[PDB]
Amino acid sequence: MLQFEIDDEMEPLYNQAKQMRMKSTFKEDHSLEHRCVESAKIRAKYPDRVPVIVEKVSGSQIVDIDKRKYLVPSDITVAQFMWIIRKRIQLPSEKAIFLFVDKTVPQSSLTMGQLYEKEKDEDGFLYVAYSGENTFGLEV
Amino acid sequence: MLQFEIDDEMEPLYNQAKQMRMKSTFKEDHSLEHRCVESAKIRAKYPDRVPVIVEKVSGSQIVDIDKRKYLVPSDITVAQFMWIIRKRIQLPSEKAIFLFVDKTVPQSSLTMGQLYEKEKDEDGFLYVAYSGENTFGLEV
Repeated sequence: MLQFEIDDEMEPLYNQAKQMRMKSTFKEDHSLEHRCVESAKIRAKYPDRVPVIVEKVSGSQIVDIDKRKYLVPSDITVAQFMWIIRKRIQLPSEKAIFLFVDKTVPQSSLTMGQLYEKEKDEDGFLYVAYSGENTFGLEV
Repeated sequence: MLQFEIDDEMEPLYNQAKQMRMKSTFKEDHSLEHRCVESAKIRAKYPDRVPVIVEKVSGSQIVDIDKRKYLVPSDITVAQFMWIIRKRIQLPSEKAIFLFVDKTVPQSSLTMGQLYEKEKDEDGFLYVAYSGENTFGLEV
């Protein structure tokens, strides 16, 4: 328009862009149509597997995971899948880990099949975030 | 204007309003100026106490807490304060509890004084949310 201003909405995008040598998410990489087609294929081909996308909570200080797409046996429990993720990122047992579905911590005795049927995304994947504890950069 | 529509922004407010016999938050109850004055008074009068507001994560199925404002000794650790909250809501040890500061889980060996100096609100209080595990209404 006529006036202008340092757009506070854009400033985080500029700051994030300057730190590029891209950790884009599964949803940012693939259209909704493509994700829907893919999850339908997975469910047709592997009826007892739940397609899960695992991503670190944005900004968490825990190490990132090398693999984000998992075809998980439906009878695996939340606790068991948490152990699998812990093994994948090699987080020592003494350090806590947390899984989040819809920004809450799923009860650990639920199966991934239960959680999938109730909490799957519109695109047919179950999205699971993980983090550790936050030290806020303080002396622990 | 000229046109109209069932405002999706307002519909959750209508639905929430119909469930009234009000669980408003500390910030919703008190102006920013009043909160700033009060926390400054607390810090002047009790130099080794951190003023903490404890509130259940919105929508969590865990029981609500009867008391939200705490003047916590600064050398109390996060783990110890979690135990205090657990006692206050009488949550059995077998059920998990989580504390959140700025939407993350604070490291359990930090003191409330450390967490206060780093993560206090602009209004001078430390805001701590708590929840349990989410069963998503499923059979546990």
